[PDB]
Amino acid sequence: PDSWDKDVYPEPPRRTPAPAPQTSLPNPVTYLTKIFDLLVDRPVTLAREFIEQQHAKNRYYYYHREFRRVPDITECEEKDILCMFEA
Amino acid sequence: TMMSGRPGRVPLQFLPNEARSLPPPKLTDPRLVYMGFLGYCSGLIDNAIRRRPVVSAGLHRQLLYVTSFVFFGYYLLKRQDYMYALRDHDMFAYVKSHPEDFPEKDKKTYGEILEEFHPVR
Ligand SMILES: CCCCCCCCCCCCCCCCCC(=O)OC[C@H](COP(=O)([O-])OCC(O)COP(=O)([O-])OC[C@@H](COC(=O)CCCCCCCCCCCCCCCCC)OC(=O)CCCCCCCCCCCCCCCCC)OC(=O)CCCCCCCCCCCCCCCCC
Ligand SMILES: CCCCCCCCCCCCCCCCC[C@@H](O)O[C@H](CO[C@H](O)CCCCCCCCCCCCCCC)COP(=O)(O)OCC[N+](C)(C)C
Repeated sequence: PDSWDKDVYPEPPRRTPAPAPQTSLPNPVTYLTKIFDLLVDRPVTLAREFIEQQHAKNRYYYYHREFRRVPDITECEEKDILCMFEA
Repeated sequence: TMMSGRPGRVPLQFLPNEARSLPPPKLTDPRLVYMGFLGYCSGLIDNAIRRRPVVSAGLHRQLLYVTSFVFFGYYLLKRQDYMYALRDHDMFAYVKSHPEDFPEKDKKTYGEILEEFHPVR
């Protein structure tokens, strides 16, 4: 997921070199990646799809509490307990 | 002695007529409940000293203990509230009568007030 602000959390663009083999031997890393995709990634993707389908059945929201601005200790008079508490 | 000798004080008077302008204590006052608790404890101690079943013997005398303690506590609370009200009244009267002795001071904000900072290190 990418549920965060890219400007707040910057990340330079990702440059991945293309695979250019120079030998006839097979790639064990590639074969193991295929095996991992077949055995792990697909089942976890199916499970996540089911879970997210269940979540969308009942969708509810929560909010970010906004706090008003109040006068600060510079404007507070001396021995004024309420203003001092707010500040 | 501070309160004794106050003008208009009738000697040997538990509650003067001016004390009736104050709210009487509520019968559910926590102080009255504590007085009743003291009475109940006194009844239990009486049973224990006289070698009777503490929690089941002498119910009538335990009730009398509680009632007497509640009665005296109610009157004591009335007198205490009257005395504190009288003290506050006299204090406010004197503050009104002596403004040069109790003057208002300028209120400076903390932006104007300079106070020394002591680092903690
Ligand atoms: C609501 C909660 C209120 C909590 C209040 C807490 C404070 C209470 C203070 C007043 C206590 C008066 C006790 C009178 C003497 C009783 C002695 C006795 O035998 O008792 C057994 C007696 C029944 O047994 P028994 O067969 O008749 O007597 C056997 C004989 O004594 C024959 O037995 P024995 O002679 O073989 O026994 C030998 C014993 C004989 O010696 C004693 O038994 C003496 C015990 C101490 C009595 C003097 C205490 C004076 C005040 C101390 C205050 C300290 C600070 C307390 C702070 C409290 C804060 C809440 O001597 C020794 O073991 C020698 C070593 C002594 C070591 C040090 C002991 C003293 C420690 C000092 C502090 C104790 C504080 C708690 C005391 C609790 C006593 C029940 O049970 C009670 O007395 C139970 C009382 C409590 C429950 C009553 C029923 C209530 C039902 C409804 C509940 C509703 C709740 C809501 C509404 C509430 C409305 C009020
Ligand atoms: C635990 C220790 C306290 C023991 C409490 C019992 C002591 C005996 C209480 C007897 C009460 C009798 C009241 C009946 C009417 C009496 C009227 C007159 O005699 O006294 C009045 C009221 O005065 C009494 O002294 C007040 C009685 C208060 C009794 C309880 C005192 C509690 C003290 C704090 C202890 C904590 C409370 C414990 C629960 C009680 C007016 O007095 P007044 O002539 O005009 O003022 C000048 C006299 N001076 C010089 C002594 C001041």
